[PDB]
Formats: sequence, C-alpha cells, structure tokens
Amino acid sequence: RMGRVHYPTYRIVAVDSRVKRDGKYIALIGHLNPALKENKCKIDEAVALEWLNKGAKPTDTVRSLFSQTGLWKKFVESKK
Amino acid sequence: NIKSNEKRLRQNIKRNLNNKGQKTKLKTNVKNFHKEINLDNLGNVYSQADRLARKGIISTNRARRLKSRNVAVLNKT
Amino acid sequence: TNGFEVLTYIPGEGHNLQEHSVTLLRGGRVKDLPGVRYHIVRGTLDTVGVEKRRQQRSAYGAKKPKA
Amino acid sequence: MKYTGSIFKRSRRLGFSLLENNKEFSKGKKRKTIPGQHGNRFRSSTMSGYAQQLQEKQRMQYMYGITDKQFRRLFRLVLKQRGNLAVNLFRVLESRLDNIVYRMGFAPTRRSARQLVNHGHVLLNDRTVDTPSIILNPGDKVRLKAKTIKIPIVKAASESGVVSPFVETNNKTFEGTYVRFPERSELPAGINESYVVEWYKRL
Amino acid sequence: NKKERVSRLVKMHAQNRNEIEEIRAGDICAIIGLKDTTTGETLVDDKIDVQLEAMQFAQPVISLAVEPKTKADQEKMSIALSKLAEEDPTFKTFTDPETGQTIIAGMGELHLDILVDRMRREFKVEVNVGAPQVSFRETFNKESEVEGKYIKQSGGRGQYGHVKIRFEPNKDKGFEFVDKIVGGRIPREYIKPVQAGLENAMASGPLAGYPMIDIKATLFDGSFHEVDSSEMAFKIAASLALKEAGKVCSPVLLEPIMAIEVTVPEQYFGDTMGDI
RNA sequence: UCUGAGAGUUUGAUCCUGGCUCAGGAUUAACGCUGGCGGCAUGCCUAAUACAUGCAAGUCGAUCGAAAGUAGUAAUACUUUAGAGGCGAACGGGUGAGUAACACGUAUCCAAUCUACCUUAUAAUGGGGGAUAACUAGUUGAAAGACUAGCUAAUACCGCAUAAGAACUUUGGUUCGAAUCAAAGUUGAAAGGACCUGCAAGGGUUCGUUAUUUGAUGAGGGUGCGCCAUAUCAGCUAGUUGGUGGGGUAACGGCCUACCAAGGCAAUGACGUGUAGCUAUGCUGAGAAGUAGAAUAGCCACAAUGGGACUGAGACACGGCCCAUACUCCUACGGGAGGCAGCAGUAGGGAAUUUUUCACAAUGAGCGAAAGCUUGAUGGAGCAAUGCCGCGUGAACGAUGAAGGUCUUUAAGAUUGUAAAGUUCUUUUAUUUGGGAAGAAUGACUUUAGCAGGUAAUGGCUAGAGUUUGACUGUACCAUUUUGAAUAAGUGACGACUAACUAUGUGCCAGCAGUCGCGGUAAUACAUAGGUCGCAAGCGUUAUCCGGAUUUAUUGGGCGUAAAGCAAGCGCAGGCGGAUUGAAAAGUCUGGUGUUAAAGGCAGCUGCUUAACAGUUGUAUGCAUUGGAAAC
Repeated sequence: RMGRVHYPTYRIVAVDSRVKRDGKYIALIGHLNPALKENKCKIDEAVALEWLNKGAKPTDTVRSLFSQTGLWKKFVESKK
Repeated sequence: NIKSNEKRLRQNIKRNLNNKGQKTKLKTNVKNFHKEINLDNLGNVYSQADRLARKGIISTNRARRLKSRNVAVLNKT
Repeated sequence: TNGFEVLTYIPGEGHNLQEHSVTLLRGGRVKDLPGVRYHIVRGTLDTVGVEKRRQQRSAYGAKKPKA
Repeated sequence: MKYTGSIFKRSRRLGFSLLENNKEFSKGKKRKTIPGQHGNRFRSSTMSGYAQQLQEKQRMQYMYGITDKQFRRLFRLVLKQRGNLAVNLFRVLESRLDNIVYRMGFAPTRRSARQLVNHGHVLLNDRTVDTPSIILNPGDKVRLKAKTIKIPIVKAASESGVVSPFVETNNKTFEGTYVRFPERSELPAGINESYVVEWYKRL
Repeated sequence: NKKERVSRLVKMHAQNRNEIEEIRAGDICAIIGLKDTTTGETLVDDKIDVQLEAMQFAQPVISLAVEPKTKADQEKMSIALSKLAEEDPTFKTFTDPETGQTIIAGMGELHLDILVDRMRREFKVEVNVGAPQVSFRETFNKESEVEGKYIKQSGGRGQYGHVKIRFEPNKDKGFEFVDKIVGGRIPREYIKPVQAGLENAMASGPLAGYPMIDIKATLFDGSFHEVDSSEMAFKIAASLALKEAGKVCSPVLLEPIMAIEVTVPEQYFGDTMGDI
C-alpha cells in the first residue's frame, strides 16, 4: 500500500518473477483504490493479453478483480 | 549463525570433488588427444563433452567451441 | 575544537565566565574591533542567562517574568 | 487571531465598522481617535502607501476573520484560475463559510459564526464542518443542524438579520441557498484591488 | 505517573546474562526495559493496588571536596555522580557556590576507592584527591576616615573624582547616610554614586575574597570639576578607597564553629579524649 | 495565457563607476521563548569509528530413510524432524568511502553475447550400480570434535542401451565479415511422487524427470553524444601500439602468451593534483539560468581491512569459505569463537535526529499440492512544532472608559477598557455513557452446474454458496450522552530605512547595535514601566542558497582621464570574410516515426468538513530516424 498514510492504495504493477516493488516495470496495468471493493479501475484490457501471450504469470492476489473482469473468457484459448 | 548454509556448505563439497574428478578425467582424455591424434579418441572426448555440457558443470558454448577447434585441426588431412 | 582561536564580545550585565568555563560561540557582528566576529549565546550553557531584560526575550537568558 | 481579545483598539486605529456602526455604540463618548496616548492632534511622523497597504490588509484580514498562512494559501488557490484575479480573490474571500452564514442572517458577527461552527451547530447536505473554509458555489443548500434549534439567541439574531440579493435566505427554518456569486457594489469595497496586488511580493 | 515499557526479565551473574520469561510471586529478578527506575517503585499492570515498603534510608555524614582537572572532566563528574546517586540512594553530591568544586559524601574510604575505580574505568574521570574548603565571614577593625581619589581621561573629557568619607564598623545598624553639606558645596545628584561605590563592596573582601559586612558611611567631603563632570568616578574612587581601607587596618575572618554530638558506649571514649 | 517593484551608504553641497547591507523565500537547522491538539511528512549533513542480547531466511513429511514418541495386542492411524536430498538463500536492507569515468544518462550495434524457474509447441519418462547423511561401536574431550569399522533410503551421484530435435563435420541453394535450405561422417537422457481406474497385467489425472522453439525477462560488451575545477599540473605512456600463431573466455578484444615490428596520445589541455557516488531531481529567479545532489526513484559501487577461490542460470557473496592484516570474546590455557555502512541500541564525537516497541492484518519475495510457514519487506503506534496544514485559548448584549497603571509637568481628563463585572449560549479541545467502523471476503478451504483432451473414474476453467484473515481499534465516526467557559499564548520591534511614543533611571558609563550609527544633563536609538505595532503556538535568530547582487554582461557591461588598449611589429594554428551561378543538404527550419520511466510542478478532476496529501488524463525538452528547404 502506498499514498497517504492510513489510506491504502495499490496500483496493479507488472513483474515477471523478480522485480521488487516501486521500481522498473514493463507496463502499467492501471490503478486501484482498495478501500471500497467494486473493481472500479481503468485497465487496457490488452496489457493482460500481453502477459498471456509470453508468460510471466500474473500475481496470484490481483486475480479476483480479473475474475470480475473475466480474463479466462478470453484466456481459455491459450492452449487450444 | 545459520544452519542451512552449513548444510549447503557441506552439500556442494562432495559435488565439487566428483565434478573435479570428471573434469580431470576429461583433462587426461584431451591430453591423450594432445599426445597423438586419432578418430576414436576424438569421438570419445566428444561423447564425454556431450555429458559435460549436458550438466551444469561445463558451459555448452565452451564445449561447442573446443569441439569446433578440434574438428578444424583434425580436418587437415 | 579546532586549533584556531577567536575573540568575542560579552553581551549582558556581569559575566558567568569563571576561568575556563565552557562557552558556545555563534555567528555575530561587532564593528568596534578587528577580531570579534562572533557572540556568546545565553539561555543554554553553564551560563543560565540574566534578568533585567524583557524588551528582548530570546537572545538572552531572559525568561517571561514570574507574574 | 481568531479571538484577538480586543477589537475596538484595532477598529479605532483603522476606523471601519461592520455595516455602519458596530465598532462604536456610544461606549465612552463615541469618537474617531486612536487608542494610544500620543494625543490626537497628530497621528505619526512617517507617512507611506505601505501604511495604507497595512490598513487595508488588516481590515480585510479581520472583517472576514482569517489567519495569514491561509491568506497566502488562498491567494495561491485563486491564482490557479486566470482572468482579473483581484475580483476573484474578493469573491472567494466572501465565499468563506462564516462569511456566507453571516450574510445569511444566521450570525450576529463573523466571530459568533466561527464560534457556532466550532462547537458543531452547522450541517449542510450531509457535510458537517468544524473549519471556516467552505467555498460556496451555486447549488449549495445550507441548514442549521436543527438539533440545536432550541437556541433563542440565533433566532433573535436572525430577526433583524441582513438580507443579500445574490443568495436566498429563510428567516424561521434557519435555511438558505447560495444562488449567485458576490457583487462588487453590493458589498463594502473599502479594500482597493491595486493595493492588494501591490502587497503580493512573495515570488 | 508513567506507563513504562518492559523488554524482558533476566538473572544477573558476573559471567553472563540468564533470562527466563516468567517468575512466580515472592521471588527476585531483574528487568530490562522500564526506561526510568529508582528504588522502592511500585509497578501496576494487573490494575491492582500499589504499595510501598521502605523503613530506612541512610543519610551521609562526611563531606569531602575534589577539584577538577578538565572542563569536560568536570561535566563528566557531574553526570557520573548523578548516575551513581540514581544507582544507590545513600549519599548526595553537590557543586555549590560555597566551594565551587565537587562536594562528595559517603561512608568510609574504600567506598570512595570503588567510586574512583568506576569513574576511571567507565566514566573516563581522572579524579584527584584533595582537601575540602568552606566559606568564612570576614570582618575588620574600626578604621578612621578614608578617601577615594581618581583622575583618568576617558574618551574625550577627563574623568575626575574626589571623595572623603568615614566608615564606622558596628554590628548594630547597617549602611547609613547623613546630608552633612550645609552650604550646598556638592550637588544632590552626587549623593547616590558614592553610596553606589560602597554597595559593590558590601559582599566581598580585598584580602581574602570573603564578604566584608557591616559597612557604614556618610558623605562628608568631596571635589569635582567646575567645567567638567563625572558620575561613576565617585563609585570607582570609592572602590579604590575600600581597597585602601582594607590595606591598612588588618581585617580578620570569622569561622563557622560546629556543634558535634558524639556518641559511644563508654568504650572507645579514649579516642574522644585523645582526638578532641 | 507567460513576461523583471526598491531603499541605504565616500561628500560643504552635488554627479560616474563600484562594493557592502536590508525589504523575498527556502533547510535533514540547533537553541532560546516555550507550547493544546488533529492529521502530514520528516527525523547521523557529523567518526566507511568499534560494538551485548531479540529480530535481519528459510522451506519441502504428498522425495525419502531414520530413530523417537500420543492412541494401537499386532498391523500400525498419527505425530516430528536431528538428517539426506529439492528450491531458494546473488532477490529483499542501509551506507556513499574509494571512484573524474563509457560510472552515469541518451541513441545505439550486439554480423560477439548468454539467461535455470514462465511463454506456443514438440521429443520421451527403459532400466541398471554402488556409496553415503542419519544410526551403532570405539579413541580423543565438559564441550569441541576428529579417525576407523558396520548399517541403509532417496528426484543425490556413475556406466549400458535408446534417440524425434540438437552440437560436430562434407556436398548442394542464400546477404548488404556473415545466414538460411535437402543429404549424411561423430556423439550423447532420465525418476520416481500423488491419486483414480483396472482381480491383475495395463491405462488414465497431475507434479516432476530429459530434450526442443517461439518469446520475453535478466545480465554483460562496444559505439556517438553530453556529463567538475586546476597551468604555481608541459610534455606524458611502453602489452604500450599492430598483426600473426596459440590459449583463455556466456562472449569480441594484449583479455593472456610466443614472434617480431615501433609507436600512442598531446597546447582543440594530455598527464597530474583537490574533489565528487551519478542521474532524475530539490530550492531560487520572469526567463536564460545558478545553488544543492535531503527524503523517494533508477544505474553503478562498497560491505573491519587486503587478496584468492568454489557454489549454482546467476556471486567473488551485509550474516557462503581460505589466508593475511587489525580488533574483540570465550577457554579446561589444550585451543578456538566473532564481524550492526540489517532493525532497534550502545560507546564516543557531535549544537544537532527517536523505540534496547508491535502484527505478518492486507500486499511483496522464497518454499509448498495444500494446512500454510519465514519475513524490522510491509504496515502501525512511541519521541520531536522539524517543516506545511487545520484546530482550542470562547460567543451576543452589556460604560461617559470598574480597580489599578501611566502620563496630563496645570488637578476635566487620556489610557489599557465592554476587555472588567453582570445576562445568557455553547462544548473545537477537557468529561459521562453507549454504539461502532471500513481497510478484509483478497486468500485458500468446504459443496454444485456446465465446459472441455479422456471416457472408466479421477483431474482441473469459470457462474454461485458457506469457513475464517485486525497489530491496528477502546480507532474513525456517531449518538435528545453528563458537570462545565470552564482547560491556557506567546512573541520581536516602536529614530530613519519599515511601523508604533511617553515617562523613571542613564551620563561617551552602563550600553545597544541588519545598515545608517547613537548615548558626557532632558536618550523616543540603553535598561526600565505604560502604551503602540507586526507575526503567531511560534516568535526570535546565525551557518545555508539564489533574487534584488545586469554585483564576470548569450539574454544583459565596459577599458581617453574612475580598474584595465599590451611598447610596437613579423605573423602559424583559430575565428570572421567580395559577387556570380552548380551539385548536394552538414549546420538550420519543418512534417510523420521509436524513445525520452516513476514522481514533482501546470491545467481538469476524484477522496477525505478544507487545504496540505494521495490517485487520475494530458502535460517536459531532447536523441535517432523518414520526407520536404536551398536564403546563409
């Protein structure tokens, strides 16, 4: 969490396996206000497809908001 | 102090003993190659280099380079 | 703490200087003498500061009068 | 200060009332004199326009009741927006919470308005407030937080309150709305714009 | 009135630390943490009654004085004596204007030897061994009329002063003054400065640096300039006159003799005789 | 939309140039004066000085032995890991000393690169062998432990066989010192879990095994460019310069070696000295620009000091090793142990910086199928006004100015002052009571439907349900919640610059002083008290930077006498330079393209009562490159 103290914030950051937080990133997915949980956030909807194209499995915790988005519905064709 | 480090410290020591044993085995094989040149010993040393580049003991690029030099110098015939 | 030694005017009435009492020198300006370029500070040292000053209250040992 | 502890010394030094007579009430032979003891056949030796700068800045400083750090901060806030910034400066100063609620007829004076706001006697559109900093915009409805409607002092003050044409007020339900921005001639313009912009020597 | 933070419990021994998480009631232990501590404190966390158990606390008897050898050393003795006073409530240390040095107190010599060992090994003090010194009063014989005298040119017009006054010492009444000028030979504004030239010397001595007390006077004669004037000249001349008066008439000190109520069960009273 | 304020000072008076000082902010600022609180951020710039304890890294029992233990007659259900082996421990932290450069930043070629775990997809998982940790016995010992022998397990390791594809080689087709294509000489890989199904023998689910290609990620090299000062640092350097041979190397290269050859750089400032982590950026200014390199971020580099090495993709490694140096500690005097520029913390220095604190709640990283575990990463609270910011010290009426104090030097008065008193209101803060947050439903787990290679089940993918994660918090916040104005403001100045004058003492003294400089008988300049003013829980105030200081001048200066034209000349390099018309487009302008991270400011907005703050869209040149332009 960053930003104003006592006010959590969590940008959806990019990391393959070994990029520590608050540093270099390949692409910014968007933002998130983790105070009122409704998945209200702007995303490219193609940058996640960018990860899905060449691996670098996404972080396991931001998975729920993408389930609300539904990335499997456009990801199931990864192995067909 | 630290405990797994000591386990790791003694873990690779035996590994290193075995690996240097096979490395000097390759060394004496390529020394026999140096003494006089034949097809059979060159094939044997290539077969050994295949295993050694196969493992992490020897870099694949170094093995490829050395085998290229050896075939280059034997093709003088 | 360095080897160089500087001269300094003594503001305030009387003096709490007692033949090698610790002092704390501070940037100052006195045009009456070539060699004085600093001042002693009153209010925090072995010198507890002095009264009879309330128009000026900070650059001295002057408390607020007890009243 | 928020409560300077003495207002007539300062006013008799300057000479500005609230509307026409509030700093004087025939209290001790109502007169136009300084509170000092240098006589009153003369005022001072040095004369400068910066003295008028100080007089106007104190008059605007205290007749709406702000501090000085907030003062420069809000000049910056208005500096954000372009145009004739002086009139915007004054209209934003008028837009302050205590200023508006006073202009609502809801407060005997700005000090009283800040006091009633401080102890939680105001509430608008589910927005409580304890800081006199609300900027009033068209579309704001202001309520009294009628839990404390038992107070007879507020209703007595609103009996003879001053009405403003650019807003709307109600005399009995303690409610109002901010219809429009403040106007130049409708308000005391003793503060001269050129002098105010003259004082701005920060940058 | 402080909520203290407790780090851990432990058992001290000369070898090393020995810590145990809990201890039952009625036992003894040591606590690391508890940012400030002194003897006989009561600590409450179970929200129970606080309590005190102290029926004796020794007071010091001996007073010794030690001079410093370095200014930072002096500050370090002050700090170290404060620390030892906090460590054990048995003795008090003073740096008073009566002596202007370190006034220590304790029981015996070997306790002081241990203290100097501590402040040498840890506190870096190089304490010396000396003898105590106490303040004394200082009176003086009944001298005759004295005169204050001064010419010095001081930045422009010369500064002049002549005074002729008498000091009659007596412990019945203090500083007096009688207007004994009938013609008006002296201005009234000169009445005060000469008196001032006395006050600066009412609490110090020129021979031993100890207060000269019971100083009476009366302005009897004097001399200034016609076309020139001076005000503090009177005070400076009076100070010089005080020095001159002290020079001539053999002042004598006055020492505080103490009452001692010595006790013994009539066994070591031989010490009492052979010493007293 | 952007675009610059003066004042004072040499003189009998009066002008040029010119310095100095103030009016403006800003700080990782002490310390006075102190002081109520809410958030808001920060808190060794100083000895890269040495340091106790807890924390700073573990994890796999669904890979195994092996002993041990709770319940078990027994078989063992289960426990748990000292141990082997598996992964990781190099990532994460802080420091900035040495480094003056390919360190950094930018554009780059890597026809010289490599990258385990992911990525699409491919090839297979046959067996064989024997040690050994642990355990046991002993010597040596409190321990340390070493040396023998016996006992084994495993995805540990070593052959055999087998190769899709790979390397290696030869022929045949390709590009603006190389690459692809068919054929073949040589050669090599391994393993078992867990479950289902099947009497079985097999088969399937899934981890992993061994191989391959797309990628990306990561690291490294060269290149052009820009990126301190110094002439009281004039010549400097010899694996140095060049190639060959050979070697080493993820990899190109005197990277290294042998053979010889003889340079290489330089006045366009090399070499050497002081000094510096760099950059983005912070501050200031109207800008050009100047100062600094705080927090925060990226790159590099270090790790008590100097070297040398192994490990694995990956290190020459804060807490992996060896040696030496230096220091500390223990000891049985036999011998060893140790590395806070990890967190706190200590000791010293230092004017100047905190907790010998808590939860892993969320998220990050490592392990694991999962129960989850580890985490001073992370987030909290503690201290500090250190800075920006809000907020208490009350509010309406109430007087010919209550007491006092001061002057009126003569005696209404004037003054602090409607502030006092008094009427009454109210609780920001302080008090009673109750309710009570969110952040935390993320997360796996426990149950269904469809989906699909595979039907025989077991597996997963989502739509739905339930299980919980809280140090925070007793918080935020709310409530016809109760006594109660009750719980309180300092602060420098008052001659002029800049604003507000009287009096006591004062007598070139005490003194005061940003500048002008005042003070010896009437001080508005000193102390004193009243009053007056300016800021404000801060005000004093020097170290600190720019602006004014156009006070080293592209913007934006001068040299006749105020400072300066050399004593003059022959002039190399260099700068500038007649007209005409031609190519071309180097400078230059201009239109697209890649890039110029995050963050800051600017504009628009969202959230907290309100800004400070955070988040969000654009916002920042410039470098390379495609196309026009030919005026100079």
